[PDB]
Formats: sequence, C-alpha cells, structure tokens
Amino acid sequence: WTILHYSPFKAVWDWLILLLVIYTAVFTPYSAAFLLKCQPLAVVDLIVDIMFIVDILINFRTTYVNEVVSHPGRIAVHYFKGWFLIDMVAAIPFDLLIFGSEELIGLLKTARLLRLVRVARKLDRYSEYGAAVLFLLMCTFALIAHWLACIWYAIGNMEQPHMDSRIGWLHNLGDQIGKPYNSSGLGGPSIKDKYVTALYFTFSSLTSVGFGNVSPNTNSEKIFSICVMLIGSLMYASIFGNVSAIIQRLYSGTARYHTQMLRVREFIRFHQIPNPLRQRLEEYFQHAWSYTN
Amino acid sequence: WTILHYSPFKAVWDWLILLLVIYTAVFTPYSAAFLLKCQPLAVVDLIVDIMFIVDILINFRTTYVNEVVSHPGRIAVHYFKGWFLIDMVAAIPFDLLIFGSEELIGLLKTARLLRLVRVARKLDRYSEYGAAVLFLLMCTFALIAHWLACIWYAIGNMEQPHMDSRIGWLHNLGDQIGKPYNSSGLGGPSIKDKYVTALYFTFSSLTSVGFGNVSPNTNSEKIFSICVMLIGSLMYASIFGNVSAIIQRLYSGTARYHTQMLRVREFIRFHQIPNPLRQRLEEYFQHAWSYTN
Amino acid sequence: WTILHYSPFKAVWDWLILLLVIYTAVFTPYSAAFLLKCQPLAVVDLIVDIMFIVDILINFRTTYVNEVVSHPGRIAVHYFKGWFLIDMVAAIPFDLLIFGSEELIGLLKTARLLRLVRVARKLDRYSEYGAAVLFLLMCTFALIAHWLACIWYAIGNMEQPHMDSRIGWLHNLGDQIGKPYNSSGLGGPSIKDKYVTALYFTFSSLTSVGFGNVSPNTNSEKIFSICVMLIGSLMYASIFGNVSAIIQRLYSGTARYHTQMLRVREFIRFHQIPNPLRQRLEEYFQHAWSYTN
Amino acid sequence: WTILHYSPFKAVWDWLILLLVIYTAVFTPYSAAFLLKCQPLAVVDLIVDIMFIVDILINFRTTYVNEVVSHPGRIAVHYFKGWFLIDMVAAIPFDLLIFGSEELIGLLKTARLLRLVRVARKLDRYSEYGAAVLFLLMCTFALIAHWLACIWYAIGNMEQPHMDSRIGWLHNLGDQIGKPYNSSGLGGPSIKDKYVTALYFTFSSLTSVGFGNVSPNTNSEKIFSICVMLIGSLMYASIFGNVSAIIQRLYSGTARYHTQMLRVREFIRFHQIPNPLRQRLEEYFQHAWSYTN
Repeated sequence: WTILHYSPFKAVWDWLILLLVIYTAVFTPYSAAFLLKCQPLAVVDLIVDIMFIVDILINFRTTYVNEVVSHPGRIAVHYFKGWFLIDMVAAIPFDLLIFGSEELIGLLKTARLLRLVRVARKLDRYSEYGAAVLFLLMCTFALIAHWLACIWYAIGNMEQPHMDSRIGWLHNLGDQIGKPYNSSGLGGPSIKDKYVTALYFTFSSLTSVGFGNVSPNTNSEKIFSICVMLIGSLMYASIFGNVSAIIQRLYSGTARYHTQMLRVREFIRFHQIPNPLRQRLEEYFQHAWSYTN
Repeated sequence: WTILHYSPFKAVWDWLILLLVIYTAVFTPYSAAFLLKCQPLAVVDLIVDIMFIVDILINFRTTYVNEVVSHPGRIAVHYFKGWFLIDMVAAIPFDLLIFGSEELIGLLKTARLLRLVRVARKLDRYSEYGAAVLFLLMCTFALIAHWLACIWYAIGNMEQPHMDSRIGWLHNLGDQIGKPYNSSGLGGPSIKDKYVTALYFTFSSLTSVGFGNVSPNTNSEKIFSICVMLIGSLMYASIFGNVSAIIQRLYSGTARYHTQMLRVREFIRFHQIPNPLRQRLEEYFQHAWSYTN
Repeated sequence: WTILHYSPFKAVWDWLILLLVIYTAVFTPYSAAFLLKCQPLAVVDLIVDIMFIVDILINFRTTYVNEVVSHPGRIAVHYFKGWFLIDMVAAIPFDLLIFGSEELIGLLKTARLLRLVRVARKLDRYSEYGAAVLFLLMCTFALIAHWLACIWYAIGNMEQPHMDSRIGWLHNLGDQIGKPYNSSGLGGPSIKDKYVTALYFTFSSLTSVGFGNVSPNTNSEKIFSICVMLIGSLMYASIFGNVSAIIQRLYSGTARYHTQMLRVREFIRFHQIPNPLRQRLEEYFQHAWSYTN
Repeated sequence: WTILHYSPFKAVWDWLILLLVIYTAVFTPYSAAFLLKCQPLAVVDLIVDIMFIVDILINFRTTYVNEVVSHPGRIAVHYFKGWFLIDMVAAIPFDLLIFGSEELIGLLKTARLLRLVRVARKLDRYSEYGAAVLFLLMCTFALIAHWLACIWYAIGNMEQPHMDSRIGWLHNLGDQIGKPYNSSGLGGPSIKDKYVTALYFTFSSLTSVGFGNVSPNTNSEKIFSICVMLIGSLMYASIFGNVSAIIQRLYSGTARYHTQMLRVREFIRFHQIPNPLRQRLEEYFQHAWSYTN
C-alpha cells in the first residue's frame, strides 16, 4: 500500500513531527552544553528517535508531485535521490553504536539537529496559516535565544579549566547569588542557576535590554556579544518585521474596512448629505462590507 | 420603557463605563499586590461597584441588532444567553458576602478584572475615532506596565518570608535609597518607594532601557524578566506598530497632498512650464485639493 | 508700503527667524535651569529680542490670503484678531521692565518659548522641502533631549537644598568624576560636567541605551524617567517614523526604478528573450526612465 | 588597445576593487589608531597600493557612455576632468615619499580612505543585486562600528598623557580584566583587550544594548556617546530600514503569492464552491502562479 501526501493522516503526522523537531531543538543543545561529564529524558529521546525512524518508512511509502506519482519504485528512488541521506544521518544512533570518550559521544548526538531540515522541507504545509506562522516565528525567536544560551554557557564554562583567574561570567554569578566558587573549585551555582542566567542574558542581548548584572568580561565573551548583537539586529529586521507584518495581515480586514469607511464618511461630509439619505448610505456600506468582506 | 443603543445617553454611558473600567484596571491590581495584610478608595470602590450593577440593569433595558429588537423579553433572553454570566461574576460583592482568611478575601476581588470584557465587547464604539484608539493604545501600554509592576512586587515580596537571604530586588532597593531592611525584618522602603521602583522597572524592561540599578537577581526574577522581554517584543510589534500606523493615518491627508504635489512639481519641471501657466497649474492644484481633500 | 508674503525678502526672513527660534529654544531653557542664583549672550539675547520685535512690524506690513489682501487696515486688523497677542507676550521685555526676586525674574524669561509658535504657524513654508523637514525632525529630537536635560538638572539640583542625604544623581556624579561634594556643600562638579552629564542621560533614555553609570535613584528621578520612557516611545513612533519615511521618499526614484527594472528583467527571463532584442529592451527602459523619471 | 566597461574582465575587476576598498576601510583606521608610536600587513599594504595604482591605468584605458566613447584621448580627458584628482590623492605614497615626525607620517596614510569614493562612483554595478546590497549594508554597519572603535580608542588613549587621574575607560578596563595600569604608567591591557573592548562598546552603543561594564565617564567620552547615539538612531532609520525593505523585496514573490491565494480562498469561501470545482480553481491558481510568477 501507499499514503496520499494530502490525506488527514499525513497532514496530522507532519504537524506531529513539527512538535518532535521542536523537542529535538530544545533538549539536544541543552544536553550537549549543560549535562556532559532509564531516566525520563533518556527513554523519551529513545521514543522520539524511533518516531524519526518511522518517518523514514513513511517517506518511502508516500506519494509526491512530479501530477501525482504512486508507484513504490518511483517513490523510493525519488527519496534516495532527494533527502534520504540527511534523514539517515539524523537517525543513525551513534550513542548506541559506539563503545570513544564520553565527552565526544555526548557531543556527537548534536547530529540530531539535522531534524530541523524536516521543518525547512515542509514549509508549504506550515506557512499557509497566519496563526501557525506567527507561532513558528516566536519559536524561532525562543529557540535562537536558547541555542545562544547553550553556546554562552559553553564559553563561560570552558574558561574555568582554561582558567581566567576569576574574570568570566560564572565567577560573577557565584558571587551575585551567594553561591561562590571556592578556591579548590568546589561550590558554585546549580544547573538551574546557570541555565536561567544564560537564557536571561541571551534574551537581554537579543531584545537589547542589556540589564548589566550579567555582562561580558573576557575577550571570548565580548566577541560572543558582538556576534549576538549582529544576530539580534538582522533578526529584529526579519522575525519582528514578519510578526508585525502577519499582525497587520490578520488586521487587514479591519484596515480595509476603516479605509473604505473613512472615504464614505469624508464623502458624506464633503457633500453634506441629509440624515435619512446619510443613514441609508452608511447602513448600506456596513451591509455590503459584512456580506462580501 | 427601553433605551436605543445609538441614543446620546447610551453613547455617553458607554464612554463613562470605559473610565470606570480604567479605574478598575488600576486600583484592583494595586490593592491586591500592595495593600494586603470609610476610606476614600473604599467608598469610591462601592460607588463604582454600584455603577457596574446599574450597567447590568441598562443591559436588560437596551435594544440590539438581530434589524433592531425592542421587546423586553427578546432583549432579556439575549443578554442571559450572551454576556450576563460574565457581568454577574464581575458584580457579585464577594468582600461583603464572606465572613475565610483576609488575604484570600482581598485577593478574590481580582474577579473585578472581568470588567475589562465590557471594553472588549464595545470596541465597535471606541475604535471608530483616531484620537480615541491612540488614547486606548497608550492606556493599554500603561496598564500592562502597571499590572507587571504588581506581579514584580508580588514576586519580590514573597521571596522575603520564603527568605532568599538578602538576594532579591527589595533588599537592593533598601540599600540603594538609604532605608535598609534591618536583620529583625524592621525598616525597609515605603509603599511609594516600592511601587514607584516596581513601575520604573517594568517600563525600563518593556521599553528596553534596562537602567541597571534595578536588575533581576533570583531565578524567579530572571524568569519574570524573560517573560517581560517576550511580552515587550510582541507588544512593540503590535501597540507601537498600531500607534505609528494611526499617526500615519492622521497624517494621510498630508502624505497624499505631498505625493500629488511632488508629481505636479516634477511634471512642471519635466515640461519646463513658463511662469504664468506654472502659477495657474500649482494654484489650481491647491484649490482642487483644499476643496475635495 | 507693504511686503508680498512670497517675495524673496519674506522667504529669507522666515528662514532667518527659524534660526533665531532655534537659538531661543536652546539658550532660554539653558539659562533658566543652569545659570540662576555686557556678556556676549546678554547682548546676543538683546539683538535677538530686537529682531523678534522687528518681526511684529513686518507682520503688520505683509500681505495675506483671504485671494491676496494688501490694504494696511485689513492687514493690521487680521494680525490683531490672529496671532498678535502671542507675539506680544513673546516680546514684552519682563527682565528690563521689573525692579521682584532675581530667581523669578530669570525664570519669567521662559515666556520667550512662545516664539516656537512662529515655527508652528509657518510650517507650510518649511515642510515643503525634503532635506528641510529631515533637518527639522533632527532638531526637534535634539531640542527635546536638551529641554529634558534642563528639567533633569532642575530635579537633581532642587533635591540638594531639599536635602536627600547623598541619594540623587548629582552626588553620584561628584563621586564618579573625582569632584565630590564636601559635607559643607562646597566643591562638586562644574556647569560643563553637570550639563554634559544631564544631556548624556536624556539621549541615553530617549534612544534607550540606558548606560547605567547615570541612573535615577530618588522617587522624583524615577517618576521623571517613567515620563521620558513614555515620551521616547511615542517620539520613536513619530520622529524616527517620519525620518525613515522621508529617507524612503528621497529614495522613491530608486525604489520605483528597481521595481520597474525587476518587472522588465523577470519578463525578459520568463520569455527567454534573445540577446539583440534583450539589449534593445533593457537599454530602452533605461532611456525612458532617465528621460521621464 | 581599450577595455569595454561591461566586459567580463571589467565586471570582475570592479568586484575585486570592492574587496580591496573593504581591506583599506579596515586596516587603515586600525593602523592609525592602535599602532602609532617586511611584516605581512606592510607587504599586503604595498601590494594593495600597487593594485589601486593599476586601477588608475585601467581607468585611463576603459570606455564610457557620453552612446559609448572609445578614443583614448576622449577617455583620458574625461578621467582628468572627472575623478583622477581624488584617485591620485588616494595613491600618492606619502609614507615612502617623506623623510617629518613618525606620528604625522603614520596618520597621513588616512588619505587612503578616499578609496571609499571608488565604491560610491560604481554603485550602479553593485546595487543591482539584492544579496549584494544586503551584504553592502551589513559591511557599512560593521565598518561604521569599527571606525567609531578607532575614534573611541583615540579619545580614551589621549586622555592618559593629557592625564585624567584614573577617570577614563582604559583605567576601568585595566581594573576589570585584572591587568591594571601601574602608577609608573607600566602594565595595562594588550592591543587585543583594548580593540575588542572598543569594538564591543561601539556595537553596544549603535545597537543600543548599553551593557554598562564599559560606560563613558569623562566629558569627551560623554560627548562622543551623544554623537554615537545621534549616528546610531539615523543609521537604524536608514541601514536597518533598507535591510528590512530588501528582505521584504526578496520575500515579495511569497507576499504576492499569499495575497492572491488569500483572495482566491476567501472567494471560494464566500461562494461556498463545491469540492471538484474548488480543487480545479485552487490547482489552476498554483499552476498559473508557478508558471508566470
């Protein structure tokens, strides 16, 4: 058998895989930055890896447009000559394959971020609806702020064994919250204190609030903030440009309505129309508009 | 008898109830955050509650459009099947009904914020005029900045008995203004010092100035600032998008005028028109424009 | 005799009076804030007051449009029934009239700020040219930042005799630049240090940089910053809205050119036009455009 | 012989000279600010000066439009009466000519910044392509942020021998990174620490983050920040205005597509079209669009 790409199943499956890609975009960068050295997130990662493998089987058994193509040989060769390479690299279980340092093995799971390409392929499904693209834009904003928080903690953490002698942002965090790093390397803030501070700093830099209790102090932290300021400015010209445009697109019925109403009102003023005829004109405009949009 | 919904009375009553909803939106969040443990604001709340009850009686005795409907039975059943439930929940005097802790009784008056729905219903009256919608947008800005100041003080205050050991924003405020909290819990800033600082911080976060004498230090304060940065960015794409668009709408006569004037001027340049004919052309344009707009 | 309102004299005089209004808008707020307790600015103020009196005589002897009116009686009665009241209040020499405290006498010269109305009247002359309105918008920005610097110093200075006990912004300035206020009230920063810091703070608040070495600390300073954040946000929706629109208006020839060029290029692509005919099409487009704009 | 100005050689040479102008715009301001008192950048400057001299020879031997002109006498006299003066001032090797203080000799090489005029002349080549003008706009942003970093270090450095007594930004930098200036003038930060901090401050001021670990403290630093706030605001109204407009221009196919699709969808809703005819309408729209754009 074979699946039609416009069926109610394949429509729901493509919206379900968007939510599993959003899960991968959150918990893969987090695990690679904060957790290096079954549990619920270890079995949920296994379930989600199994669903991204089931999606390869669905991609071998779904129709496509050349007019629709429905023969399994003409489907399978199209997927092989298309995206199958990226989909298999995003699905090889390197962590279960390898037996070689656990730092590299935990970092190598960042290959799962190729699952973001499954959202870039399918944008013709997701972008069609105004409330869906406005959701995607705010999740692109929150995911970029999260990925930058993982890089900012990777920088701030690597400068402790490559020791800066109390200069970088983690030593300042320890002193500010009353959880100082001891001279032996003991103590210091928790993973919640470090993550919530790293995410607070990257929203503060991207939205340009710059609150000044977290501030970049070593050269790698200053060079990172120059990059976040070049990202955040292009990203405000693009994301919040598009969000304000989509808000105006949803508002376009109201914008057209008031523009034609103001023309009718200014016409009624300019000709000084008597009340019985004025009411007939402005009531007819409201009927004609509320009928045809 | 019965009231016509377009009458000069019902027009003025709907603008008066907007001002009583703006009073509820200010003094209910303030009393629930800053004042928990007749006076003028106790009797003014009683007068305003009585007017929001009188408005339920007016809503039972006003006509509506199906063509207008004027029979009191067809009015009353329409209000019951419509908004009467929300209007009665917004008008039950819980504080006068109950006899059971005074913290809960003072918090339960936040049900009065359902009166904001009386403004959302009637937007077809209020949004029709450019100076009125520009006022509403600046009051939505100032009321969101005020509601966030009440949440920010609720957070900063709750972390003192759930004691942070001198980390949160109220201990920093006490040290900055020369009114420190003593080790016994005595002293500290006044309600004016705490409110004006909380409102200053939420305008500073929403407008993105981030002045850095008030800055979020505990995890609940940092998680609150991440929310205020996600609000403030969507809200600049929406409120100050609409305010700049309404300013351009009020300016649209001037924008059209200069666009048609520049076309006439560039035409007069391109054909190199002699002075007597040039004056006749550019004076006729000013007459035709100042006549028809 | 009588002056034609479109003459080369009256055109140059109205541009000269704009520069004397910009001088009044700078040096009147500055003198009222920073200098209270001949010199070049004392004689230049006398020369400029004499020119704003000569302008009243020109306003009695210039034609106006009802068709032009040229009889001196029909001119003089029109100026009396129009703006003469504001022009005389802006020209009464109160400082030379009075003989009663010198604080009030120096403050009373702020009546000269009614000369800003001479710019608001004549906007039909000034707003006609794109480079002139873009200059006016940047001078409205710099003059609002300057007037707010004069209010910010008036607040910060009045809280020293109404003594805050070392809390307000002037005590912090003295400590930061190494010019502390002594306990006797001696020492402290110069008028250059206080003015340049006050103007730096109001550009930092209006443009929303918020650098955090000057920050508002008393309640009057925090309430002032809430006002500067409500001004600066409406003012970015209006001034830098209009500056970006005027930049796009000056760019409109280039925007039209590339829009029609891209249509011609996409047409040439879609029909796959052969090179000799393609060159004839795209050269003809450049000739037709460079001829007619 | 003579070169056609539209030839594949002259097209590639004008794109190569853009990259050598971007090199001059980086390393000339840097050398004049940071390095005053063969190496790779000394021989690369010699190679690049030789290529800007070869470009004068190409400018004497290239055709131009009056219809094209191809006689070497009518070319050479046009270049002499045009830009040859600026091109020779940008190419006189003052550093190799002179033998008189090395401070002045190193500063005098800033005449090479006249090579930026070779980009301003040729904008009809570079501005034609959307990805090229979006690159130019981000390089104008990064080059203005770099030139301001060179001025900011020139100010901060000149106030050390014109000694401020520990007030300016370089003394604060030395104390913040754990590399203090000693009382003898010994020690202090490296050229990497000073450059990366100066560039971090000017991106922080232009993008308006204002992080508050670097902040202007002397009057020349405050007057510089008032200028960077007047630049950064005009520059956001212009550069990020144009970048957001070019992003919308690249998006214009998608914006047109969804606007016509939404009209077709709302028409199909309003007439309640049966499924077989609906599919024929919305498939025909996709064919017609994907054919003609």
